[PDB]
Amino acid sequence: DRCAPIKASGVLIGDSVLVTDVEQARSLYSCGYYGQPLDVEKPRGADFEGPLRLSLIESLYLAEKGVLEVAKPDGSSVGVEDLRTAVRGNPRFSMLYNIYRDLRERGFVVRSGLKFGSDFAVYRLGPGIDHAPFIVHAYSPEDNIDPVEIVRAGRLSHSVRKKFVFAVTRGGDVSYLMIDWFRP
Amino acid sequence: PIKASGVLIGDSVLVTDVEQARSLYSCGYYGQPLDVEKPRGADFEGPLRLSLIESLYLAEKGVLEVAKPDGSSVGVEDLRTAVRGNPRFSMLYNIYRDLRERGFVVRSGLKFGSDFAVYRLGPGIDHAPFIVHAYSPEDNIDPVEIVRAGRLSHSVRKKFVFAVTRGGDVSYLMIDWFRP
Amino acid sequence: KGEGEVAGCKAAARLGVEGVFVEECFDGSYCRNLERIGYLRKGRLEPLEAAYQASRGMLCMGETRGWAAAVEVIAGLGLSLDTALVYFDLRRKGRKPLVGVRRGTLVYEHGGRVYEVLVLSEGYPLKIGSLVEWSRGASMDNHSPIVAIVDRTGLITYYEARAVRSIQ
Amino acid sequence: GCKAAARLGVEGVFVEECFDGSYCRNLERIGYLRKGRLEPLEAAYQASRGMLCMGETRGWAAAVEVIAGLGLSLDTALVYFDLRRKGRKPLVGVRRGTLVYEHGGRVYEVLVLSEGYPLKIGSLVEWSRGASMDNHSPIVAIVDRTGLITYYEARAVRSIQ
Repeated sequence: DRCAPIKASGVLIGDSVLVTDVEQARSLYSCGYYGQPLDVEKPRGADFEGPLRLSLIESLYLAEKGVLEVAKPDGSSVGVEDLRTAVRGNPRFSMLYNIYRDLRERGFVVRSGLKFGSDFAVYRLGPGIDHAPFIVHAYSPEDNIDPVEIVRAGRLSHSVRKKFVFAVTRGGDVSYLMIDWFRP
Repeated sequence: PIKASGVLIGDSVLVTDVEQARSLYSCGYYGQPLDVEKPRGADFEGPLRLSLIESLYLAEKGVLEVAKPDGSSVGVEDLRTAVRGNPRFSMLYNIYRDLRERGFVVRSGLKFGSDFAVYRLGPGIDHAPFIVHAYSPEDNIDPVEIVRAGRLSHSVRKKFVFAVTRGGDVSYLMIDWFRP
Repeated sequence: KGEGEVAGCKAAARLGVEGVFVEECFDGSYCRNLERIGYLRKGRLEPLEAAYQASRGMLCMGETRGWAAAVEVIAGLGLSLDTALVYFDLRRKGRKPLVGVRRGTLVYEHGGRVYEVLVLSEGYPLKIGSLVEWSRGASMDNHSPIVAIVDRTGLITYYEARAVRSIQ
Repeated sequence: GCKAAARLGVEGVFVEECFDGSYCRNLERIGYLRKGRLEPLEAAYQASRGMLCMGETRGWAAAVEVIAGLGLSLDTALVYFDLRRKGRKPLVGVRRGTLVYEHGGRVYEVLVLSEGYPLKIGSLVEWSRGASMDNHSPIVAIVDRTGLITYYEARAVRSIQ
C-alpha cells in the first residue's frame, strides 16, 4: 500500500528518540506502526496522547528513509550517521538493526517481541489487526548454542504458533531459519 | 538402599536390568526410560538412561556401579572428570547436586524450556515443579532475558529461579511477577 | 516578553545548574502537596519529581510545557530516561519514590514495606553475579528487591527478585 | 529367543546364522542385510529388539556391543531406533551425524544434535541450505541429556515465508 510522505521530528535522549507533537505521534503509529506510546501499552489503533518513543534502531531506519529529523535537547541536529554510530556501538542493537531493516524493507511491520520472549514480533498488517505469524530471535552466525535451545524455541512458539524464525546476520546480510515441529 | 549397575556409553550410563531400572525411577525418580517417554510411575522395561550428571551423583552416593562396554570399572573421579570436562554439564551438576541433597527430585526442564524441572515429591505426583535456569555469576545477561523468563513461567507458575554457581557454591534468585 | 503563559500550569519553575526551582505557585494546594510528601522543599524540587510534574503538564519550566519540559530537566540535570519512566509509572500508580543510595535504584514505601527498584535497560547487559549482590544488598537493608526492565521500546515490566541460599 | 546370530568384524556386522529364514529374507528385502553384511545401525536395532544375537549376548546388551564396537553415537542410534519404531527406513547419510530416509515419496535428511554439544548458528544454516540443495527436507533431531528426542523441520530461506 502507499500511506503518505513524511514528516516527523523527535528528540534524541538516552538511547531512544521521543516524539512529543501529538499529530506526528499518531501519524507514525498509524502509518506503519512505528514507535510506542508512553501513555498507553496497547492502543486503540492510534488514539493516545504520546509522546511516541522510538527505539534507536527504529530511529536510524526512519531517519534513513527521510521521515524523521532527530534533534538533541539543545536543539542541535543529529545526523543519520550520528545515529548509525550510536547503533553500531551496541552489539545487541547492531545485530538487531540489519534484521529490522531487511524485514521492514520486505514490507513487514516489525514490533518488539518482548511479550513472546523473542527479539521481534512480526505482523503482515499490524498489531490489533492481524496476529503476527512470526516470532524472531536474532543471531550472529558465529554464535554458539546448545541444541536444547532450538527446542526452547519450539516451546516459546508452542502457545502462539509453533512456528518461529532464526534470523542470522553478518556483513549486513540476513537469512532466516524456519523451524516448525515435525512428526517422522 | 538400592544398588544398580550401568554402562557408560557416549556421555550416558544405561541401566539394563529391568528391576534396577524400575528401582531407581521408583526410589528417587532417577533416569529416563528409553521405551517410555512419560512412564506412568512404573510399568516400563527400560533400559533406564541416566544423564552424566545423574551418573556422578549416584556413583558418589554409592548407588550406581558404572562400567564401560568392555566391563572395566569406571570410578567416581572418572565420571567427575568427564563431567568437569563438559562446560554445560559442569555448571548443571553443581546445582543438580545441591538440589538433590536438599531433598528435591530434579528432572529435566526441557518440556518447560529450561534446564531443570524441580519436584518436591515427583513427576506425576507433585503436579507442580520449580523452573530453573542455570548461570555462573560471571555470565552476562541482557535485562530482557529476565522478561523472557517471566514469560516462560507464565504458563506453569510465574515464579522461576536463576540458580547461580561457581567453584561449587550455589545461590538462588527467586523471580516472580510483581505489581507496584 | 509580551505575555507569560501561566494558564494551565499549577506552578512555574526555572532550571538552574543543579536543580529545578519553583518560582510561582498558582494552585496552593498543589504546592502544599509537593511539600507534605517532601518532593518540594522551599522551592527546590527533586529533579525526577520535576521532570514528572512537567510530563503531567502541571509544572511549567519557563515558557516550556509538558514533555518538552520533562526532556529539559531530564537532559539538563543529567538524568536517565528509563529511571524517569519507571518513576513516572510509579508516581502514576500512587507511589512516592526517592533515589536509592545505590546506582540505578529507586526507593519507595507502601503498606508498611519499603521497596527497592533497580532499573535495567535492554541493550545494557549486567553480570548475574551483580544481580545477586544487589538483591542481597537490598534484602539486608530491609527492602524488597524489585527489578524494573524497560525494553528497547519503552515498555516496563516489574519483577520481585529474591536471593536465597536454598529454594523455598 | 533370537531369530538370528552375527559376529563383530572390524568395520562391520556379519550374520553368521539365520535361525528363522523368513527374518533374514525380510531384511534383505528392505536392503539392510546384503551378502552376510548387516548395516551397523540396523544391526544394533535388531539386537535391541531381541531379534539379533551377538554370540550369546542378547538384547540391549547385544546392541551396546555393536554401537560401542563400531564406535557409533548413542544418540544417532536412539534416533535411528525411534524412526524405525515409527516405521521408517533410514540409512546413514552423507553428511556427518545425518540419517537419510524416504517417505511420501519425499526424502528427509535428519541431523542429530545433543544437549551438551554446541554448534554455531551459521553451521545449522549451512547444513540447512545443503539439505535443500539435495532435495532433502531438512529435519533436525534433538536428544536432550536424558534421552528425550524431539523433531523439527529446519528450513533456511532468504525472505520470511
